Amino acid sequence: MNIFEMLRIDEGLRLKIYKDTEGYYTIGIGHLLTKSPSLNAAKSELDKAIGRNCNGVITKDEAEKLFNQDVDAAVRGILRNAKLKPVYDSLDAVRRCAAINQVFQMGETGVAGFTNSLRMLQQKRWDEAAVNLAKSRWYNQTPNRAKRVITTFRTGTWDAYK
Ligand SMILES: Oc1cccc(Cl)c1
Ligand SMILES: [Cl-]
Ligand SMILES: [Cl-]
Repeated sequence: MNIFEMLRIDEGLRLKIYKDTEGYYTIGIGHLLTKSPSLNAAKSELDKAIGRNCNGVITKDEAEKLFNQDVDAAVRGILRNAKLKPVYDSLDAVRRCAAINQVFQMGETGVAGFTNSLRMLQQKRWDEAAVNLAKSRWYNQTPNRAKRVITTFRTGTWDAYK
């Protein structure tokens, strides 16, 4: 198991513009296109991102390409954050995959409000962090996925992904 397989499991793969759990235009492997409600805005964004007139549809390779760049950006976004980096570097390899997944899902922004949980994770108080992490809009909005990530951080193993 690795980050790609793990997020591929959590985000699915769609080759046509779709709305995500929050109602926003997205495509491929969880790639957010825009928060605007204008489908035309979304198609534009898509064309800009792919480099061609897509008409709301992309290829698997196109989707995989967007994904790579997105994982990359996420990690990099972590390492660039001063509040984040130190937490991330204190963790082992599995748990680091769980940090990337949350950031990929919510942005470095969404994640900045987890301060308390971040501290517990840095302190390696797993069970405590897991409880703190559940007390959030994120777990209440996408519980099944939040569960798998939380278990991941709690255990340091890939069991929730089987
Ligand atoms: O979202 C998270 C959670 C833990 C560590 C980092 Cl770096 C990010
Ligand atoms: Cl792009
Ligand atoms: Cl879910």
